[PDB]
Amino acid sequence: QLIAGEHIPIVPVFGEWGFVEDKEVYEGVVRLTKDGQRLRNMIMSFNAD
Amino acid sequence: PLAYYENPEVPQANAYMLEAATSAVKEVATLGVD
Amino acid sequence: QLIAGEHIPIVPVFGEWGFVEDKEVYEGVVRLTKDGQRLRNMIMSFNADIVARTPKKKPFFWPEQIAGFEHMYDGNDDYPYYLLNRTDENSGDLPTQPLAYYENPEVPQANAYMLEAATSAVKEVATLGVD
Amino acid sequence: ELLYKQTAISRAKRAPYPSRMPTGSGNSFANLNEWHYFPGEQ
Amino acid sequence: NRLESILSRFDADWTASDEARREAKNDLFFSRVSQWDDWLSQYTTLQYRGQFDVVRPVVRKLVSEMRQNPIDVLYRPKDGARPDAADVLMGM
Repeated sequence: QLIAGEHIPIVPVFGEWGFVEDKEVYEGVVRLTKDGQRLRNMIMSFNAD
Repeated sequence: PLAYYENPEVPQANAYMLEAATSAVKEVATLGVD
Repeated sequence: QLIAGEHIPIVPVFGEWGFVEDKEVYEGVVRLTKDGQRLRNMIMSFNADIVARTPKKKPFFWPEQIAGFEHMYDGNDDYPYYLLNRTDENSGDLPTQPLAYYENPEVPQANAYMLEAATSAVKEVATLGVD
Repeated sequence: ELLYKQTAISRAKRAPYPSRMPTGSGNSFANLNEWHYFPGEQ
Repeated sequence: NRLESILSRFDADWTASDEARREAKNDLFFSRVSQWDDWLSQYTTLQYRGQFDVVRPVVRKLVSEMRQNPIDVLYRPKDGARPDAADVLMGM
């Protein structure tokens, strides 16, 4: 079907950017704050026990 | 005389690692200055 | 094929610069911050392992110091005191009131000192000048 | 003592990881296989 | 003949700059993907391996700082030329 436009309508936004070797990688805010958060949760659970 | 049971105590490793993990989360969850 | 230009189109940018003996060397910001970062990760992993797999603190009992009364020490909190039997059939009165406890998990001084030194080293060299 | 020493050495084994123990982002394979937490003592 | 010469030049250029390329690739992989460069000799056993990054905020701050100061090319007329000499080229 013939779309009226001239470009693909979808407009993307990206976290930071990145191509490491040949594959794209994007990040946000939560990627690096997961291990510490999980450790904090585990320690709090153990202390409650 | 007689002896009593020891109180429940949170060990040093648990507290130290909780503080370290909290600091690590505070330190990396930034996008720049200010 | 004849490119219409007069120079090679590719335009390079470089980190700082360098020719040491006969080979070019370039560096950014992450080259000097890898050793301390890896040491920090290793120390944190070791401390997490120490927290996870270390046995907790619980008392040391003989199997016959608590011959009965075994539903008292589970933690139900329904009795006003803890009981221990005294007499023995062959030996006279050896079982006693006191007892020994297991020691709490602790983070060694070397681990903490090394973690602090590695963090300081990473935060000290990851700079590009003043301000 | 010599009869029991070999069995004592052979039976001194360490327990597996607890169930609620995360696997860090360094494994990079079990983390990508949705295998975030250790199984447990089972 | 031509292909052999081209490949000889390319081989010399590739070999002359191996260490720098390897270290730059290692830096890129360390900064972007992960910080545990133990792909070789792994999978022998499974153990906790945390990632508590402290260097990423520095890179973020630096890239934000250099993103705030754009830089472009400004063509100016030569001293002996007319005042308006680089203004069609600047428009282009």
